[PDB]
Amino acid sequence: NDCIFEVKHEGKVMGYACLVGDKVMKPAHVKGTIDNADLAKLAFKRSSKYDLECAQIPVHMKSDASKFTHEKPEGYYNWHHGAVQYSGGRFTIPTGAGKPGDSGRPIFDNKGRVVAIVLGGANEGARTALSVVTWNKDIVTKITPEGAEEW
Amino acid sequence: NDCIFEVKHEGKVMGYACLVGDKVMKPAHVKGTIDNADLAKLAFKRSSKYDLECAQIPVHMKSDASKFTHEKPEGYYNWHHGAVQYSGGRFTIPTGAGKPGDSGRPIFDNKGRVVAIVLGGANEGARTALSVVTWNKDIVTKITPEGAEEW
Amino acid sequence: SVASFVLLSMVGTAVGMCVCARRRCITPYELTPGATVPFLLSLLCCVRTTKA
Repeated sequence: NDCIFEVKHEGKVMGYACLVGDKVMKPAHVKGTIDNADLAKLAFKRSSKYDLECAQIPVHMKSDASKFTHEKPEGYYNWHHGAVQYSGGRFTIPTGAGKPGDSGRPIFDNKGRVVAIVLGGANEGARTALSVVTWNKDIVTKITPEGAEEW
Repeated sequence: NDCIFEVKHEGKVMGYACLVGDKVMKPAHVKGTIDNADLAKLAFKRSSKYDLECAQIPVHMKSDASKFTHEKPEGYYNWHHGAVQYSGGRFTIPTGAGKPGDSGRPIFDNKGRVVAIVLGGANEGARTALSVVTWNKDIVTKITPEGAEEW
Repeated sequence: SVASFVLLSMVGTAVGMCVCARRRCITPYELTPGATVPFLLSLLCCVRTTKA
């Protein structure tokens, strides 16, 4: 646990599902079992257009929390499978670093703050762009390269 | 391939045709067909009084596309026949480094991000200035002094 | 009696737009962090008006 949190359901690892402050996300295409099975007894909220189901973190994960940001730099960011070249409003990974089953992985910055959450990819050959949802100072926006797929 | 993306027909090179980000360009001031016929099937939009041509890209090669920055600091930039002296809001070169038929050389700075696409030349002697298309605040413009010898 | 039913349907559509507006009230700020209604729960007063 550098910053490592999970999601897995019925014998297939559904990627990750993390905690941002008071929020536990779930990407709306992920269905099933939480990595922390005390969290499945809480009501989620569906945003199919924004592709999420959100839930309110109780008090007993206050010491388990993690930090995020609202600002956006330009450049390169670390994540668990490697690097992301974010340029021009586009997140790009080396081809094959993602896969279907990498769903709900966060992206943390060069400081550790959660900057976005993955939803899927879109291959451009030598790299592969990334369809995500971020926040942009008081709103979320679904930032999506077209032709996306469920990862 | 530095940034070599070209337009060719029947044996003659009619300059370049690049995919910059969202865009495939074709210089509609010069006739011909595509270089590589995998994109020959795609649509094209012609301009009438500004004489460019557009195509919406398929994603499967978009990693090879270049990046833009639509602002202009002074100095010296890179292009297919070397450096180019950009000063005074104006692009300059010695006489002969561009010939008529060099329509579309993509200009980029000392880290290689695209700022201008060249159309024609002009001179009263030795200092050829390059009539181009330009951008400002991510809007297109077409800049050409009078008496420009057309490529 | 069916005029009574039609007006009951009309206020059913009134609570229908109310509940669709409530879900669309939370679609900006489900738990989208920053955790703030800048003026929306103070003026609009949509639902759960006890957040700062």
